[PDB]
Amino acid sequence: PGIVELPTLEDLKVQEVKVSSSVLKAAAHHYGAQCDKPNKEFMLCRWEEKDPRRCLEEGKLVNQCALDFFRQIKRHCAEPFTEYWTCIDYSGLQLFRHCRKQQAKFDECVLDKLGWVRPDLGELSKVTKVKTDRPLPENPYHSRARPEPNPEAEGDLKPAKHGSRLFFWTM
Amino acid sequence: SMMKWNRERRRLQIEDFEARIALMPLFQAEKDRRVLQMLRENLEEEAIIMKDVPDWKVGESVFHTTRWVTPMMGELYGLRTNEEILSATYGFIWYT
Amino acid sequence: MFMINILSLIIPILLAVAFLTLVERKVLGYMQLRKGPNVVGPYGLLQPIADALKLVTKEPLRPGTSSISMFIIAPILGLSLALTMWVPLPMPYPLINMNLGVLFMLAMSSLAVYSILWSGWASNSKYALIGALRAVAQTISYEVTLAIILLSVLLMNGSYTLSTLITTQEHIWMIFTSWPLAMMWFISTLAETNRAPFDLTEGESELVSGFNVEYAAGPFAMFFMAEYANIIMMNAFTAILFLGASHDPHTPELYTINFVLKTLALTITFLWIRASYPRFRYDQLMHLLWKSFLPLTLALCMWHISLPIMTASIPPQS
Amino acid sequence: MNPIIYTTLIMTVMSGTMLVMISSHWLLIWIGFEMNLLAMIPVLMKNFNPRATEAATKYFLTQATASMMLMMAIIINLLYSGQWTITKMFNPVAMTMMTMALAMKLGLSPFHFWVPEVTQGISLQAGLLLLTWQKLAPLSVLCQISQSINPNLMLTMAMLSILIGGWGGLNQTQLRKIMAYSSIAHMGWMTAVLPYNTTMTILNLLIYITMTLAMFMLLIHSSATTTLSLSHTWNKMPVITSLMMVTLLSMGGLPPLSGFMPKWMIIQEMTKNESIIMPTLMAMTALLNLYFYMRLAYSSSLTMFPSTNNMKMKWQFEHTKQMKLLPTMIVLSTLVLPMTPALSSLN
Amino acid sequence: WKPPPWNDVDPPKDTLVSNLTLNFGPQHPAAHGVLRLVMELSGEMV
Amino acid sequence: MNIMLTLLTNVTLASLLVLIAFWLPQLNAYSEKTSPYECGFDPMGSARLPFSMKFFLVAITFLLFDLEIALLLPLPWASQTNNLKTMLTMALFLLILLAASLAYEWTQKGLEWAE
Amino acid sequence: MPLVYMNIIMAFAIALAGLLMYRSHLMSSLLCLEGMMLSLFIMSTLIILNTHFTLANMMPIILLVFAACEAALGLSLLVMVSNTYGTDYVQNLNLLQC
Amino acid sequence: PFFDVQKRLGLDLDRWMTIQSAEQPHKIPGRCHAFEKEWIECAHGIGGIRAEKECKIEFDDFVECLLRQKTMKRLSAIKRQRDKLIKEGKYTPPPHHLG
Amino acid sequence: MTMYIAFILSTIFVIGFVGFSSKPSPIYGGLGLIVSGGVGCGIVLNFGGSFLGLMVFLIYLGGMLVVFGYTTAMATEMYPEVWVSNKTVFGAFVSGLMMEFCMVYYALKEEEVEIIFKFNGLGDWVIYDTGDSGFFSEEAMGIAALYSYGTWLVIVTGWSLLIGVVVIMEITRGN
Amino acid sequence: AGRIASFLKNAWAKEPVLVASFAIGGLAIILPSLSPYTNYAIRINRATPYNYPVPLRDDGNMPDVPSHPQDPQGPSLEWLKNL
Ligand SMILES: COC1=C(OC)C(=O)C(C/C=C(\C)CC/C=C(\C)CC/C=C(/C)CC/C=C(/C)CC/C=C(\C)CC/C=C(\C)CC/C=C(\C)CC/C=C(\C)CC/C=C(\C)CCC=C(C)C)=C(C)C1=O
Repeated sequence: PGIVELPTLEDLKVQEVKVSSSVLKAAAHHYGAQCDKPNKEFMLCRWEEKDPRRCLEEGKLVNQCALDFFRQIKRHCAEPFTEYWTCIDYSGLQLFRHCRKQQAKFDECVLDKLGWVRPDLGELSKVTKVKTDRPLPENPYHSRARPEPNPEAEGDLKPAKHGSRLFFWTM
Repeated sequence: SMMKWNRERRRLQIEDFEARIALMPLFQAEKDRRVLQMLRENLEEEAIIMKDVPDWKVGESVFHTTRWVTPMMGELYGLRTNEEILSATYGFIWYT
Repeated sequence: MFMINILSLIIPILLAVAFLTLVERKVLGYMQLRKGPNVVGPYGLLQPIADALKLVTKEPLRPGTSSISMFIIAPILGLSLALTMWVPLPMPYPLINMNLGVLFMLAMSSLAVYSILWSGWASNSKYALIGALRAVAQTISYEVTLAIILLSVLLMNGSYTLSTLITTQEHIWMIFTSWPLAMMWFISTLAETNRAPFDLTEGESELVSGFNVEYAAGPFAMFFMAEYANIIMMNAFTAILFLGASHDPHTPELYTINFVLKTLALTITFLWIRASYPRFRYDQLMHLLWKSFLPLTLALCMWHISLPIMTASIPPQS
Repeated sequence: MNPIIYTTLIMTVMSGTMLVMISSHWLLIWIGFEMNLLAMIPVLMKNFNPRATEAATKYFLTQATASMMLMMAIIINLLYSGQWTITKMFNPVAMTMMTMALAMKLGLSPFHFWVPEVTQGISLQAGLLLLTWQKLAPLSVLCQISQSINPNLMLTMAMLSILIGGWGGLNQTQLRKIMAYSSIAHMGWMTAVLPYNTTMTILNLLIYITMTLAMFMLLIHSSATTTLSLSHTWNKMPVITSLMMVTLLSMGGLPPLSGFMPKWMIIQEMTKNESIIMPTLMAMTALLNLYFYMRLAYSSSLTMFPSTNNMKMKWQFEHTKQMKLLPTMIVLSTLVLPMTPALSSLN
Repeated sequence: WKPPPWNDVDPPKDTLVSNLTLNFGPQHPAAHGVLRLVMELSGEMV
Repeated sequence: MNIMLTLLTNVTLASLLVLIAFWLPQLNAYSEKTSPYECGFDPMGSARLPFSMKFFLVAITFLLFDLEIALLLPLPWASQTNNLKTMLTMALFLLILLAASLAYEWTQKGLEWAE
Repeated sequence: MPLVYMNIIMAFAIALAGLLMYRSHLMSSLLCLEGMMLSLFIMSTLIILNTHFTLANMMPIILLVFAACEAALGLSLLVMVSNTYGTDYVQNLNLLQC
Repeated sequence: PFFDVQKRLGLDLDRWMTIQSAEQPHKIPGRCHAFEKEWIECAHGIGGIRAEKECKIEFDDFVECLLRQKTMKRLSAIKRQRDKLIKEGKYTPPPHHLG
Repeated sequence: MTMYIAFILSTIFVIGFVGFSSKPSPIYGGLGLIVSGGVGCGIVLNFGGSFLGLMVFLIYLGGMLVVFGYTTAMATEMYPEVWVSNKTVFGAFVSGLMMEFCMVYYALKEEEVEIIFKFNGLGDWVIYDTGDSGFFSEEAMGIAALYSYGTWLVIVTGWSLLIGVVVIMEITRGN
Repeated sequence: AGRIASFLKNAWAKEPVLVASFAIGGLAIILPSLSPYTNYAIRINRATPYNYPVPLRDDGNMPDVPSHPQDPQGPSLEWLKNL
């Protein structure tokens, strides 16, 4: 009952960021604060449009901004970061609780070499606002025309004509 | 002692979850590309696999709606390898 | 590298029960001023092997009134259930990291009683049916307290995952916060495994048999090795749940050494009480649980639902 | 059974039925049936006679099977619709499974060989509670789902009930047995009009409730269970059996007694739906119901029967029990025809 | 087909108590070794 | 995979031990070695006739009580809610009726074992 | 509607058939009664898990709560019929034929 | 409901589980949340008689999403035709669907 | 071979279902139910229902234990029946095995079965859905909401079970 | 007092378990309302971010909603650190 407009494979050929889960888990808080703007815009497109096929470009901006975050970390604090994510990776559950000392090296490194401050607790969980210039999708669900309401019940009530009108019951 | 330690664990879990929220945009961003890539690969192969059929117009949306329906996992990995199927459907359940 | 792991569990387990029978008599004897086996090998270090080898070479025989099929499968049920139950135990890192490990052990441990009466019913003996009917209501009534005690303690866990007990009692032993529940937990473990304040399942004084009524060399060995394995675990489960230990993520050997020591100490206590108390009569052991354990069981449950809320100490779900 | 437990046991039955008539979720409706069954089985075997045990037993297997089939038919409806609300069933197999699932609770078609002897074995008190209260819940479900009902199946359910109920009653002496078949006869009458106008079966339910109530607590006062035992009541209580005539005539639908109001009003509604052959049929086969009513009427006080000399001191003593609404129930069960248009209150 | 009972109670059927009976020896270790102790029990109460 | 391999290995290990149990020790048996054991003297004929025990009432309440523990099992994940007041009231409510059922079962003979 | 749905639906049919063919045992009859409960519980679990009807995951639990409740009722009824009539074959309770 | 006490008494007893798009715990949406959301918003107050004829495609999309009856049928035809074509030897799967 | 254990597990579920539905001796019926019950727990586990799978495992095992605990109590036959024993149970048994084995043959050889409903054989792995679950299992949070979203269900279930203990004593008391 | 004290002492002698269980059962209900940390337990559970804090479109006139996670405006849970 129609077609499916799958995007061009070329559109799905953006740079694919390559870091292991522990590397991302180590960056976490610092990544969230210094890369929120493209992140929030992309997901707002995801929630509003409800269609990734309409939000690839916003996904691309996330990858580019993710690269710049990781490009800066190698240029300045490659060693302490390499020490940190290795310490996270050893744990089977990847807990920050066991690598406080390596974290202490990492955050002070980016603080005095890249001007980054670790967000406080719950700060990364706040609800943010963005100024995306795309229009709000009028019909995100592509809803069909809503049915017309049934004839409204109104008018005044008067005594039933000739009573019950059932057999020999005059009234 | 249990009261204090449990509160500390709650604070740790908040930090754990906040860490998770940070990288959700990337995982969502990449996964949609992978899903669209998998569907696109399926569509091209479906066109090649059926060209002499009576009428199998490529990629007809069964649902009447024009909005995107979250795809079946079957239609994603359907023609892929056997190992891909098992690691996808019974991957998390079987990982003990 | 998984078959090696499994066979690195099955062989040590069967060898643990193997020499538990030696540390039984050699402990039982010393507590009754005897000396225990010290003839077969030095200090009796070869007696169970002599016992085991005999119990796989002396004539086995199915009873003339037996039910062959159910008679044979019951030892299969007992042994496989005992071995499969050690699987999610979180010795540093558990062999199988079940998300609901606690519920798993409850379910299968509730299954290890189908062996005892399938053996009893198929044996077609008057002492067999008596012992079978004694045991079933014994275990299930003791199972109601088993389920609630586990739940009340695990309310501070936040989940049923066995690995999280390591994290939960990281600074403080769990028994210091749930010692009233610890006492009934130990008693129930004494009751599910049928040790001897409530060994009425065997009932040797009044029922001569009942663990293994006409069961012979092979099947008797199973029904023994299937309950002595439960002895070691039900104290390993008690050790992991109540008496935690320090676990360095880099050197798990320290935790395994500590974990083994707690199981060894607990197992000795199982042997220790076994030779210090008389036998509970059937109505008494049922009265003790339905009329004294359960009222305290529910009351301490309600305490442990409310306790995290009043103290704002709800544990993390993850 | 201690009095306090009996009350709470009854309240659970009324709550179970009430849960059925107020819930909008299919699981809760099933729960209301389950609570109704659970609280009723002890009520049947209140006196612990040998008969009551299997009487209560035959209740249990029949209704548990009905409850399980009802649960299954709910599940398929969820599978094909994803809905729990009581609106309609979107799988024809799901509906065609519930009709019998509810029928055995009602006891209409050959899913009825439980009704006679379950009434027989149990006491007269629970017999009244069985044949009147236990039918509001299954009928309430049918009224709500009345839209998506296969008319061919539902009509055949009722037609079979009228025929068997009338035919079976002709060969019964135990008063409880004749009441069960008579109740089965009224089962078809209420359910026949179900697809067309749900207001009508509510009216027939209300009239049938008064008929069965007034008839039963007259039997309680007479303290009789067989036709012969009832016969002697003319010697002791003449007014009770004389009143029993009018209720028996009303129960047979002989107008202008109130029992005609369902049979009359129902026939008018279905002829509006071009159903003519079938309405003529139950008009015909309601007569066999009338037969064993008149035979009961003949045997009670229309012809005074041989008495027993042990009745002298029986006349010396009056009933201490205090049936209430019995003077009221007879009035609604006999003369409400002039107030027939009141069915619109239900509508 | 016989008439139903007048009090709606049938006469009690044949007695169905078997009262399992065993010999508690002489092999039994706690039966002093020489007792052929036979007991009648009401199922479990002797 | 991992769970079923462990389940398989246990039953093969148990079954192999049975196989060497009934085959390695050879048999010299007769009809008197297969006779049921009754502490010596001949059995009177039993072990399958109705052996009516007394704890049937409390045996079946265990089934009822085992359903209570099923209902209150999800408590560890129930505490992770935003409306603990309702959760606490309902959680104690199930415990109260569980206690109430036991108490009423207690008072009317109940746990007492029939003679 | 894959084949697992066929297996448990066809299973429930044999539970229905098994119940409706009482041969010689009330206890075996009650077995088929609780048998029905498996397929209903299992099918219900498959439905609300496949559809991610998370709030409806309680429905299989509430089925089980009212499941054993009937099971207790059946055996309790089976207690007296076997107690006062000796056995549990469903043929000796025909005194209510008249 | 036969006697709608929930509407009159103004409280909720089971109007929280009867549909898949209600307030699920922690806002966990169901599979066919959007499909049923359109269907309910389609036929709201229109009556069952009008709903079964007007809001028909919305129900069909929703019922299909529930079971994937046609979509799985489409996949079944793809695999069967691919199987015979591969078995005969006309064409072989491309290297992306091998590893 | 590990293609999809759903059918294999459900098949043993049916064969075990066939068993006790053929009316064996009640004790052997418990075994026939238990294998179906155990493998049924396996089916739900494979579908993601980890808690519910072990849930039916624990409750039923206790449920059926008191079932055949009762059969040997007062429902035992002085000469118990078996899977072979009487030709009726033999006939009822073998009928079930040949029946189910016919449907699966009818199932796996065209994949377009149309008995009652529609049943097409394509693999139960297909109906699975792509998507994460965050840091919580969906099933566990669903049954956890019983104390927050299902306060009405708790009341009716709790009251019914409390009444369940009242009826059980009242029925079994007698005299 | 005399009636109650005699009853409690007598029950404390014959059935220590029941009077015990009724105690903790009694306390398990009435303190949770009295204790002031119950609101903290609600706040801790509410503050836990299982789902994403989905951004809301900024059309202006939303002073309280922050534009960056490090912004001062918004729900701050420094009390958890102190607690
Ligand atoms: C009342 O109270 C009572 C008690 O208490 C409450 C009691 O206690 C007791 C008990 C009484 C006493 C303690 C008194 C004294 C009595 C005794 C000590 C009795 C002693 C009894 C024994 C049984 C002796 C136990 C001693 C020993 C030493 C046991 C030693 C064990 C062994 C020899 C075996 C160990 C295990 C082995 C070798 C396993 C080997 C496994 C393998 C090689 C691998 C197997 C698996 C595979 C290959 C997997 C791969 C295969 C595949 C996949 C096959 C696939 C096939 C296909 C077809 C597909 C009583 C009576 C009692 O009245």
